[PDB]
Formats: sequence, structure tokens, C-alpha cells
Amino acid sequence: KKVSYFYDEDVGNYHYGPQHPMKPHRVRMVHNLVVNYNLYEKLNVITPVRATRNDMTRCHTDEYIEFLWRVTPDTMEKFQPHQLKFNVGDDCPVFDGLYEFCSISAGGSIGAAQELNSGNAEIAINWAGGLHHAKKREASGFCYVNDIALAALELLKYHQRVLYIDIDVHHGDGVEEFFYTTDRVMTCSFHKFGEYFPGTGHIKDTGIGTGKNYAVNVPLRDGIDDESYESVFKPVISHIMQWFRPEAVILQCGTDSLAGDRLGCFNLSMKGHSMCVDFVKSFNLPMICVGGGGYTVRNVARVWTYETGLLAGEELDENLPYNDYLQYYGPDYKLNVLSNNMENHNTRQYLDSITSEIIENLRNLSFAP
Amino acid sequence: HKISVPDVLKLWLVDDWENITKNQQLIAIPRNPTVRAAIAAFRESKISHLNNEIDVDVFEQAMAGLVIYFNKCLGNMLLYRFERQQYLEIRQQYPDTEMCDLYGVEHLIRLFVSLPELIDRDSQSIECLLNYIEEFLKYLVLHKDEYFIKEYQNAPPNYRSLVGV
Amino acid sequence: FPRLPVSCLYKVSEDGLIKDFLYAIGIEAKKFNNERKKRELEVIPPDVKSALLPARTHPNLPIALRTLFNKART
Amino acid sequence: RPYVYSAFMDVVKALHNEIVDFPGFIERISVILRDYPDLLEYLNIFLPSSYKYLLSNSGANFTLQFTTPSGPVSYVATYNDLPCTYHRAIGFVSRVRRALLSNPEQFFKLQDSLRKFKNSECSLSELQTIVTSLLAEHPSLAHEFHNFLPSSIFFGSKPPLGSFPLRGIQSSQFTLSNISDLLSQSRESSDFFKNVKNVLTDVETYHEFLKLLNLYVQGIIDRNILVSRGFGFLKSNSGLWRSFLSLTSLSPEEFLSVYNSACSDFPECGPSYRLLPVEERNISCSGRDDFAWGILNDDWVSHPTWASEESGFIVQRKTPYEEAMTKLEEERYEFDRHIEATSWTIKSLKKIQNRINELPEEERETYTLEEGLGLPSKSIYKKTIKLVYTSEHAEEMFKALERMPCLTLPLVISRLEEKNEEWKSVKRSLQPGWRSIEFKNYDKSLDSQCVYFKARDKKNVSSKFLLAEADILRSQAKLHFPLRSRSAFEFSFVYDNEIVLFDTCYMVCTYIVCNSPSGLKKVEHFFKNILPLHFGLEKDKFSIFLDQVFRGPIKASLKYPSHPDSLLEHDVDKEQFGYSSMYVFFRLFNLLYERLYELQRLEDQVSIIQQRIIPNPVSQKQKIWRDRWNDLSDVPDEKTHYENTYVMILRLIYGIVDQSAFEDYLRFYYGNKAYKIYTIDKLVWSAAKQVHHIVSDGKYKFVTSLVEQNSSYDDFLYRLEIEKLLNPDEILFRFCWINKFKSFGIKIMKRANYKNYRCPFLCRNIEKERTVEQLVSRLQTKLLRSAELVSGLQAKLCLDSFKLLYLPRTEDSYIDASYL
Amino acid sequence: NNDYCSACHGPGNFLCCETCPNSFHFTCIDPPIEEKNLPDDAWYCNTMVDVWMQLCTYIDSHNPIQFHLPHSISSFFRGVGSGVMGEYIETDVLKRDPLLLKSKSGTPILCFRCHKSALVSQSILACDYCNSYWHPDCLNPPLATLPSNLRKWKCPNHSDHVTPRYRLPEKAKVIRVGLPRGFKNKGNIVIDFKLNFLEQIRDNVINLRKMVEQDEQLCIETFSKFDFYATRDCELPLRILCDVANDNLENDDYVLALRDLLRISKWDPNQPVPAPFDLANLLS
Ligand SMILES: [K+]
Ligand SMILES: [K+]
Ligand SMILES: [Zn+2]
Ligand SMILES: [Zn+2]
Ligand SMILES: [Zn+2]
Ligand SMILES: [Zn+2]
Repeated sequence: KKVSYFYDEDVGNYHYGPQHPMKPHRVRMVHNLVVNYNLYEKLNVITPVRATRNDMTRCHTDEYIEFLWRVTPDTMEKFQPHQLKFNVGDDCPVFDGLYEFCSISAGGSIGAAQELNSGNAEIAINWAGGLHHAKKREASGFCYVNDIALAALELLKYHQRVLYIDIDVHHGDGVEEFFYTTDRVMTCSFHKFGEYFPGTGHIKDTGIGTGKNYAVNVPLRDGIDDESYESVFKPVISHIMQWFRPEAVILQCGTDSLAGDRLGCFNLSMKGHSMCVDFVKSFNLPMICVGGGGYTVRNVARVWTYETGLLAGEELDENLPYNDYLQYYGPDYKLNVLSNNMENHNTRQYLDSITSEIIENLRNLSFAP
Repeated sequence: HKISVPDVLKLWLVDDWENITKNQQLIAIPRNPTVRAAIAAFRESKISHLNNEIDVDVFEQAMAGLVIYFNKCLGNMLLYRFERQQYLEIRQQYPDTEMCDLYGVEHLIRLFVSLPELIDRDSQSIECLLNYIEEFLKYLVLHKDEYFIKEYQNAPPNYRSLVGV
Repeated sequence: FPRLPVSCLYKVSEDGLIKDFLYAIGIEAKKFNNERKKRELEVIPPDVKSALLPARTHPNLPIALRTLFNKART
Repeated sequence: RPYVYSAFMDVVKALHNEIVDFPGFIERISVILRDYPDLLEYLNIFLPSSYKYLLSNSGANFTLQFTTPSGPVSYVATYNDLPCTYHRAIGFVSRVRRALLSNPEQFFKLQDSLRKFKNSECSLSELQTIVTSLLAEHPSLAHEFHNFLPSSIFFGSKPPLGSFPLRGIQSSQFTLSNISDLLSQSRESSDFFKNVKNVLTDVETYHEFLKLLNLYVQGIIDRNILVSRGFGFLKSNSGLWRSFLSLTSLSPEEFLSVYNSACSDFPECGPSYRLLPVEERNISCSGRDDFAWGILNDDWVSHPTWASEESGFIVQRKTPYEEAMTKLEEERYEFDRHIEATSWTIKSLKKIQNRINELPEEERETYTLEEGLGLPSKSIYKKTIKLVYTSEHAEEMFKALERMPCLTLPLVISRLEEKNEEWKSVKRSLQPGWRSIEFKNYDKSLDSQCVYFKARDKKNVSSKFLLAEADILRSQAKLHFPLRSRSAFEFSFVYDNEIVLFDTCYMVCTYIVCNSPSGLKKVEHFFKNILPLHFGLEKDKFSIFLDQVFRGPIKASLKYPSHPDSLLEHDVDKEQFGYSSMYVFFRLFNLLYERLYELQRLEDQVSIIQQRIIPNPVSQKQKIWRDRWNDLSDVPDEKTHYENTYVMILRLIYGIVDQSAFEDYLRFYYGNKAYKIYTIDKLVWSAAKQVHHIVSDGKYKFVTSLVEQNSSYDDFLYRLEIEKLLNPDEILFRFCWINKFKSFGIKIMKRANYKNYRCPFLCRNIEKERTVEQLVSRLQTKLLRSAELVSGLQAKLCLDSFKLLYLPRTEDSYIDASYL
Repeated sequence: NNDYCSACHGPGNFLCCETCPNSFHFTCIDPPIEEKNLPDDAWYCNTMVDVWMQLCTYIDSHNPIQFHLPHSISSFFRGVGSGVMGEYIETDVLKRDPLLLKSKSGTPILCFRCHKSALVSQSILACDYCNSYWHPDCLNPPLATLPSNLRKWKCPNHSDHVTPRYRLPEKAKVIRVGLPRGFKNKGNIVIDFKLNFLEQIRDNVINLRKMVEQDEQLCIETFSKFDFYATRDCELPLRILCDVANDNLENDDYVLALRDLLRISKWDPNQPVPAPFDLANLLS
């Protein structure tokens, strides 16, 4: 009955590249607020046991987990053909101290799952790792090791059914591909389908094998506001809880679905993003809330902090205390994050049609022979 | 000069063309019947009409010359660019094997078809050559489960990036 | 000797097509109606496999279910 | 209004046919008759005793009553779903029996007391008082019982917290009656194929339906693909589709279940999954066991696409004021990352030193260490030393660190601290400039429209666009109702607020008085004479209070004007006809009216946009708190904020404020919510450029002079406009006015593009009527009460000699009732 | 040199040539090596079956090329052409603005499904194989974006979405099938004043009164049932709840929910089912 929090202080010091949009810095910023709000006396803070080389191969191939372990930026001509077979090198770059970062993230989320499995935590947080793009045989879109597909397998040891909700702006496609033929992990994802990054995530991609009708994709258009999102989000998740009837949830609370993001298209805000966490929290299931995207670090640092205090059952004031990055937080030094006035493209027609199609697919287990 | 092709073979050739140069699919190169079994299987079926001796000698000469020749064009001009990478790998997994022992008749009809062009440099021999070319074509199409594949293979994900994808 | 599976386009008449369609669909509808009627009278054994096979909309499921749930209950 | 009437009738129909329950009827009606509180108050007579609307403030807030609570109007178009309700009932009784397990008589009294209510022997307010008595200690249960009550049913498209759905939903395809056309349209052998050729009029849409039927015949598709691919062919004929559903013996409760699955696919994996080669499906992951190869997908890959933007994340362009907060953020990050890394390293090396110097003094002198000392994260330690220590000279400093870490340890700790202080010093001296750029770019980064709306709205206010929209609305209504469309009224505007209706005209002539020094003998003649002809104004208070403009009191005071009282007096009360140049004025005028009405309704939340910027005590450490009310010039001193925004628009018009100062004023007060006022100068320029056209141009001056002179006589107007044809080059519209509801209305009537017409008859001869729809009604009742009416006469056209050829023996004969 | 492979006309890492200046992908070259030749390359600068095998051995000295097809096999079917580097393209699918209001033939532009224009939902789509317009929000999969303006689009109302693939010999003709029933195929078929205006006005008036009487009689029968509509449709959830809480196995819609529960926990047919209340401890 105390939200178990996972933080390893060494994480903020890893650096992808010259102007890469990904800054691990932002998990440090969060903790600053979390530590000055007198929050970390209410949480149950735990340093993760780093993940070895033998854990990350429970879902990845040995010639890959054993390539990340040996590549360095200096000796990257002795691995020159290996950074095309494995996709490392230019967009998921080689940086000083890569394998230790992967160990940190993976060990944190595997430890969260282990914490839930024993009756010790009912919620467990890990903002360091929500890397949901990483493939079993290569790296994809700023991710190298798929930590969610390692916490799900460890969750699939005491729980019959497990649900993975994904509110990033991108399609979480590695976690879907890892579980595309099983009726024990249902992967639901609200993403921006179009000419957008992953390229995948059609509404017609809905399972195979024994796990047919067990993958849910909700393709939106750009500019979705905070009320359109709630209309399309609450009924889908209520229907999934009525039909699938999970036993533990993994929520990936990515924050490029927010307004003013250097990579996102949506138009959410801090409350428009927190209503999802608050709604999923209300069902009394063991949850694991992990990080994800988010490339405008002043907004990320404040939203994840609000939600950390939200899950913990505490009320945070709207004024940021004295912290070490206060001058990041703009004029007005408030906790909130506010929306653009950008135009929405999701008509009510679009949202009703796709919601009813999803419910059609979801009902098709007792409504079929 | 011009040879005639069964319209079934035109359909199959154009299907292979689209399947590899557009859909990024591959033929699983180690061929159960190879280019060497598929010439002996034609000789041992055509030898029943080898009555006159000069014709026997010309038939033997043609078959031997053409197998050793198909070995001299499988690296030059019987592959699309998307098929060069898969070449190297096999050339590195089977270092000193003859090519007309791994590739099959999918790659051999490409040589029959492309020979009013290569023949431009003419008393009798060209006609007797093209005759067996035509009879070989219609002898292959009759045996569509002896000399042809049942699927094109999906080019692996790592494979695409190495050629230009 | 095998030849092309599609060698040309064919012109058809609308009325022969329409009579063909009416015949085919009359046959199919006569089939489905007797299938419906025979399903209407099935038993669905009472204590048989839990998590039954039939579709939800089966006129005799809710007596199989009733008798096995009254079995298990006391 | 044909759409509103037809929508009411369809919702009543669907209640009768049982596509819609009482909740669905109530809520769809609430959405249809929202502007008509007279009709809702009338309907309240029929509704049952306990389920009535509760209108307030003339119909600005209504909430239907129920048996236990009242419930406010939301809309999503809910339907009914019984399995969901049974699942909620099962869960709730589960939890309730699990909470009361102690004494087995308070779940007994909840059992034998819902039974009585089921028969009849309790009531909502009688059962609820016992349910609220048993579930007294458990306040989370008694809060879930409130979802099984008559109030949670009505607007229930949103599930509560911790609860399965309440209703079901479906699409509606833009119908004012939120009813899906999968349930409306779908709830002989010569009767079917005769009609299909009438409906499917295009001859290559009919052929494409016969080919669907043919490839059904051949065996390529099954029954379901046929009945689901044919819906999109013949569904806008509720008899054709219902016929087809019986010609194939497919009942409508099954077509619903099979419709979605049977119109397309790359199925059973979807557009982006490929099966791996058999050789790859064996690459080995050494950590999995039995369980994880028999859960993880190994067969199917999907992989990162290109439809032009999908390999790598490379997102679109942003406003030039978000390229300046990204840059600021990057600079701050560079400094902070170097400082924090060097500090981590200092702390770690100090910890190593406080363990090497906690031993007896004889072993300290050579107590050795590995290459990365003991740190599990030696990457940080390596990079900081390579940076501080001149990388070309860092190598030895690694070496010396590992063999004598009792002489070198403090020597390098000191150097790291010195460099750190240098970095912090450089940092503290640039935070001023960071703050000063952040204070500029921040506000117009939550405001994207100050760049894009400037051209979107420029396409909005065109002539070609507004005319094209009138024409397409005419042709869209000429297809839903081929009979009740001659009462068209494409656009119906309601100008109820006169305090905004005075301000619109005020502004449009205040623009002209200053920007163009001509007219004003005709621009005031326009506003004094022509506008009350169309608009039903007092014309004497109006032209009194409208001279606060044409003669001055402005530019030194420039106040908000005084308003008349009752600017509006109290079938069509005034109809006029006019061509396109007047239609465009009536379009721009309503644009401006809607803008100022939005602006006037904004000012109620302006009190919570000003609480988002209340001071932060902790930032009163003398960092920025650069308050925003110091770059604002003199703010006006009127009563409420709408008048001040009005004075600021007048200043922008007069040239005493440029666009930047004006937009900054708007942003301070209304947030990013006032972005359609940003282009309110070119709007008023457009309206004032039209008003300057209804008065000159040598072609429209005559039309307006005629309209004015035959206004002293209704018959003269509509005869000279509609049956005598002075038309120059235009469309013809008829503008109405209904006083009781203050409604305006436009309607196309003709064109003016052939015509050497003189007249058939003598307009003196048919003189009766006042309006023109009354003229048409008189013709109709003269035809219905006729004493004889025969129309045998037919004819034919002569090709390339367009004369009529009346085929012989055919005659026509009418006789009126008074003749005999 | 030239910056395209001398075999396949492709971009990438080229092995260039010093003497005979050309470029090769080095695996599009002669026998592929792998890469890595830094010194000079000089890539190939230098009446019976006897002379024809001398042709065979003479083919060596001519700098490899890609394989394409002869002109007779690629130019044989309908809508098949090569690219620019000799790949297979479809020449029948080649050659956007969201808000269209009137076509250039001066007709309205209204959706085929709901009949409304490109003003209810911001955008409309035009078919290139028909004369029909659609809203992307009305297709059933709903298009989240719009296709490119260089490839043609096809509305839902064609049968090409169900006829599998056949390709036509590009010089075939249309055979007029005179056979008046039972013709087998697989989808390859082509198919073979009063001047009364007063009567029209009277027509319209009487039709309108017909419609008015129709709905006037509809509301008469509907509006008298409100009292039982309201009662049943609003006390439904409490009747469902009274049936579940009393465990009515005769409510044939209760046991169907119980079967959903047996179908969610994936019951094994070997164990006995639990009492209907004890299966409900799946829910909590
Ligand atoms: K799954
Ligand atoms: K997502
Ligand atoms: Zn993302
Ligand atoms: Zn090449
Ligand atoms: Zn539509
Ligand atoms: Zn079309």
C-alpha cells in the first residue's frame, strides 16, 4: 500500500548525441521536483538491480545483446558491418555508456514486475524506462532494449491475463510484435496513424493465431484535444475491462501526446493527459506505470511529477518549489502545462466509427462459435 | 532469329519479375532439382529418338556446351540487382561449387528466353540450337512440379538494407 | 498443353446474368432456411463441456446452461 | 427549415420502430429542438408526469427531470446494450455480497426488497431509502448503486470511474437525427431488378453491381460479402435494401454482425505483418525457457514504413517562436549536463578517497585500483576526465589514478572542482538573456494561429467562396427534399442581441469615416435608408444614435457609444430582392456579428485566465517575475471587457495601435482564445468595400436606387424584379425578416447570366397579393378548388430548330370555379 | 566518371574505375569480392557448336549488365512497364486538394453515402474510376489521411476489390458470349413535352398534404405510448438487478452472461462449474 518508486541516480548523466531529441536528463529533473515536494517520503524509493546479459536475451537475440555489450564509439570500425544488421549507428547512435543505460532501464522495470508479483506493491513506477520501439533483433526509434516485453513475461507468471495500454503519440510496435499471437497479453495503443513515424498500426492489425482480436489500435488524426481524447479513450478501456477482464496493467505514460512537443502532433494538456492515468487507476488492478517518449523536457518533467503525486494519493500545489532547474520552468513558474489553440482534425464521425468497430472486434469471443 | 515461348512461361516470367523487383521476395537458391539434374532429365527423355548418329553427337555437344555456358552467365547477366546480395552469401557458403549446381531452372529459362539477342555474331547450327531451346521450354512447362518452385521467399529484414533498401 | 487461365474479356447479357443470380440465390436461401429450422431443435447436452461451443444466439443454449448451473448450485 | 422538421419526424419514427428507447428520443430531441424553446415547452404537455424538460433563462439552460434526480443536457448518440448491464449487475452484487458477509440478513433484506419493487410494491424513492440504509458504512458501494437509477441512463456515453460501459454507440453520418443508417434503412423478381435500374442511374454504376452479383454466382464470394458490398450500392432507398435483405434471406439482426468484417481486406494479420523465412525463425535467444518460446511471436514481423515520413522521427515545421524556445532549452541543457556530470564524478572520487583513507597508514601508499576504479558506471568518470584533462593528456591520468590512488586522488579532485566553478560562473552570467528571450517567445508559442489564421481567414471572406457556398447549399437541399425545398432559406441568421447589432454597424461605418474620404453622403444614405428596409430597425433611434459617428463628439476620448433602447420592433414582415453584391455584404456583416458575439461571451472566464498567472512566492527570489502588465499601453476605462476590446479595435482602425500591440493586449486578457479578432481589420475592410459597391460602379447604383424608390407597392417590387427582368449580370436572392423571432433569411431564386424576354401577360391583370409566397399559395388554392382541369396536350421539339410541334388531337382545358 | 552503377543504374557506394571510367556497386560488379579495392581497378578494360561455344567463351570480356526481359515478354500483358533502373512498375495507376465544391463540368460535389458536401467534415475525395465523391469519414475503413495526387484512387463501389489478379495479353479482343445461361468465368466480363405545368403544381400540393397526414397519424399513435416507454426503458436496470441479486436462472439473458464468464476464465471441461454466485468471484 505504498507506491514503489524505482530510481538509479546515475541515469541522468547519459547523453545520446549533439542535438538528439532524447535527453535522459529529464528523469533527474522529475526527481528534483519529486524530492522537493516532500513526495519521496510518501513513496517507497528503490534502486534497481541492473539487468545482466542473460535477462535481456529472454526476448532479444544473442548476437545483438552481445553486440551492444562490446561496441564503443572509439572502436566502431571493428563493428562497421554490424551497425547495419542491427540498425545502430546513426539514429539510435553509439554513445559513451550505452549498455549501462540499457541495464538501468531493463532492471528497473523487471524489478517493478517482481515487486508486483509479491504482495508488496499494488502500484510500481519506473520513469527511466518505457522503451517500446525496440525489436527482438535490432534497435528502433531511440530504443535498444525492450524493457516492457521483459516485465510482461515476468508478470505472466502469477497473472492469467495482462493488459498493456500505450498513450504515446507513436505506435508502440515492438511490444505489439512481441505478443502478436497470444491471448494472454492484450496490447492496446492510441496513436497517430498517417505519415508518421512507425508507419504501422492500422486498425486492421488485430492479432493472429490464438491471439486474434487481442491487439487494439486506435488511429487518430493530428491536433486531438483533451475532450475528444477522453471520449475515444474511456469507452474503449471500459469495454476492454468488461470483455478481456485483465489481472494486471502496464500503462506506458509517454508525453509527446502533449501540446508543444518537438516531435508530437497531438494537443493534450496536463489534465487531458492525467485523466487517462486517473481512469485506469480506478479499477483496482496491480499497475505498473513506466515512462516513454517526451522531448520538450520542461513539460515532461512537470507532467510526470504531477502523475507521480497522483498515483501516490497526494495533492501537489500549483507552484513549483525551489529546485535546481527552476529557471527552465518559464515565466509564472507553475506546475500546469497548457494547450495550443491548434485546429483539431478528428470529427465526431471518425471517432464514433472507429470506436464502434473496435467494440465489434472486442465482443467477438462470446458472440462467435 | 526468334524463338517461341509458351504463354504460361511469359506469365510466369513476368510474375517473377514483379515478385523480386517490386515485392522484395527471393528464390530459395539451393534448388532440389538443379540446373544439372534438369538437363540429364531432358537428355534421358529425348534420347529415345536419337536414331541417326550425327544428331546424337550434335545433341551431346549442345547439352554439354550449354551447361558449362550457363555457368559463365549466372554472374554476369541472369540476375536483377536485388539478387546480387544473395549471390555473395552463397558464393561465401559454397566457395568452389559450380553455379549450375545450386541455381535452378527458374534461372535457366532466363537464358533460353534471352537468346535472339546474344546470337547476332549462320549456316545451320543456330537453327538446331533454337529447336532444342523450344523443345526444352515446352518440356519444362509440362513438368511444372519438377522444375519450378511453390513459393517465393520473403527477403529477410536485414537483407533489404544491404542491397539499397 | 496448358494455356493462359485468362486469355480475353467476355461480353455478357444482363438478363441471363440476372436469371443466373436469382437461381443461385434461391438455392442458397432454400438451404439456409432448413439449416435454421434444424438448429431450432437441438438439445445441447446438459452437463457437457463448460464454455460451450455454440454461438451466443442459439435457441437451446439457455436450457443447457440453466440445467448445469442448477446442477452445480447445491 | 426542412432538415429540422425531417429530423424530428425521423426520431419519432425510430422511437416507434424501437431503434431508440425513451432516453435516446429525449436526448436526440434535446439536440434537435435546442433553438426552439417554444417547441420544447409545447412538447412538455405530452411527456409523462415525471419526465419533463426544465428550461431556464428563455432556453439557455435546460435539464430533463427524472423520478429521483434532475439531469443536465450534455452529445455522442448512445444506444442500448443489455450484456453490459448484466455484467455491471453481476459485478455489483458480487461486491455487495462480499462486503456484507458478516451478518447474513442485510443482503437478505436487499434481496427481498428489490423483488417487491420489481412487482410493484415499492418505488424509486421508497426503495432508495432502504438501499441507502444498508449501504451506509460502505460509501463506495452506495455510489455504484447510483448507476442503476433512472438518472444515469439518460446522458451515458461516458462510463463512470471503475465501471463497465453504460450504453452502446454507433456512427451517424452527419444526420441531425443521430440515427445510424445501418438500422434505419434495414429494419418480387420483377420488383427488384426494375427498381435497381431506376436508383442506379449512372450506367457504369449499374454494371459494377451486376459484376458483384456475377462473381457471387461464379463462386468467388459468399453471401456475406455480397450483402455487405451491396449496401454501399443501394441503401438510400429504404425499400430496395429491405427487399434485397429478403431476396437473400438475410435478417437485419445478422447483417449488423457481419457488416464490418465483410468489406475488404488483407485479413488475418492486416496490412503490415510479414511471415519470417523458416531459416530465421530459429535465431537463438539463450535466456528463454519452455514458457517464453510458447508465448513470444517468432513467426510474424512488422517493419518501419515510408509513405514519405516514417524511417526515423522527422516531424513537420513549427512556428518561428517555437524554434526559439527549443534553442533556449538546448543551451541550458549543454551547460547543465556538463556541470552535473563533473559533480557526479567529484562525489564518487571523494567516496573512493574516504575509503582509501580509512585504513591503517601503512598500506595506503600502494593500495591499488582497477581501470574503472570500482564504479559500475565508469563511462561518466571516463568522459569527464577526458574533457577536463585535455584528452590528448588524459591517458596517463587514467594510469596514475589506478596505481597510486592516494597521491593523485586529491590532486585530481581539486582540479575537477576548479573547472566546475568556472563552468558555474559562466552559467550564472547568461541566465538574464535566457529569461529575456523566454519572456518574448513564450506567449506566442501556445498560440499557433497568429501565423496560419492570417491566410485561412483570407480565404474565408472571399466573394467567390461565399457565392460557391450558397450554390452548393442550394444543390444539396434540392436532393434531400425534392418537394419541401422550394421553401429553401439556405442561410437563416438570428440577430437577437441588439447591443452587438448596433456595434457591428457602428464599426463598419466608423471604418469608412476615417479610411476613405468620399461618400458619406451615400454611405450614410445607405445606413439610414437601405438597412432598415431589410433589417426591421426603428430607423429613428437608429439614425439618431448612428450620428455619434458621422459628425464626431474620438481620437482623444474615443469612447464606447451610448445605445438606443429597443432598437427592434415586435410570416415574412419584409422581403426584398437583391443580387450578389448585397448578398456578400449580408455575409460579411454576419461574420462580424458572430465575432463580436463570441468576444462578448468570452469575458465570463477572463477571471480564470488571470488566475493562471498569479505570482509565485518562490520566484520572488528576484528572478524574473517580469509582470506582463508593463508592456501594455493605456488600457481603457469602460465598464466590462467587451467595451475595452471594442475601444482597442477602434484604436487599431484609427492607426493609434499596430497589430503587435493589439494582439499582445488580446493575449493578456483572453489567453489564446481570442484568435479570430486578429484579422478583424481586413474583415471590416471587406465589409466597407462592399458598402462602397452598393452605392457606385455604374451598374449596381441603379439596382439600389430602384430598391429605394419603389419602397414607399410590394407588388411593384416583386413584379419589376421577378416578372419584368431588369437583370444586369448576377444571381437573384430574396432576403426576408421575421420580427417575432428577429430572424433573417436568404434564398436563391434565379440567375441572370438567352433572354430577350418582354412578357407574356399584363402585370396589372393579376393584382392581388402582398408577399410572393402568398401569391403562390393563392395559385395553389385556385387550382385545387377548380371547376375543371385537363392537360391532355403534349408536343415535341424539332431538332436543330427549337420549335414546338404539338401532336394533333391533344388538348388542354382549365375552367375556374366562378365561371359557372 | 558517372555517378550511377554501370549495370543497374543505382546510387550508393561505387567502386569506380581508373582507365575505363564506370561505376559498380562492387556486388553489381564482376564476381563480387566484398568491397575494398583502393589501388587501381581497371574493371575489364584490356560452323557447328564449336564457334558457338567460342561465342560462349567470348562473352567474358564485356563488363556485366543486369537482366531485364526481352521486349516481347515485358510488353505482353496489359498495364506493365519497366522503371528507369529496370524494375516492374504499373503504368495503369499513375496520375491533393481537400475542399472541392463544384466540378469543372459544373455539377454539385456531394458525398455518395450521406449526400452532403465538403463542409460537414472539412474534406471530400474524388474517384478516378467513377463519377462519385466520398468523405474519408464515411468509408468503412475510415481514411485517416488522403492518398497522393499521383496515384489514382478507387471508390468502394467497384468489383476490382474482389476479382483476384488476372492479366490480359494486351492484344486480346472482347469475345461476345452468345450462350444464354450457365457461362463459367472468374471475373473477366464486360457487359452488353406533355406540357403540363398546372398538373405538376396540383401534383405537388396533394403529395405534400399526403405527407403531412402521414406524420400526423404517426405522432398520434406514438405520443400515447410515452407513459409505458418511460416506465419500462427507465426501470430496466433495476429489474435486471433484481433478477441477478435473486439469482433467477430462468432469465435466459442472465445465464448468457454466466457463459461469457465461463468463456473468459477459459474453463476446462474437466472440473465442475461453480454455483452461479461463486463464478462471480471472477469479477472481484
Ligand atoms: K496479443
Ligand atoms: K501509442
Ligand atoms: Zn513516441
Ligand atoms: Zn549496381
Ligand atoms: Zn459521407
Ligand atoms: Zn468510384
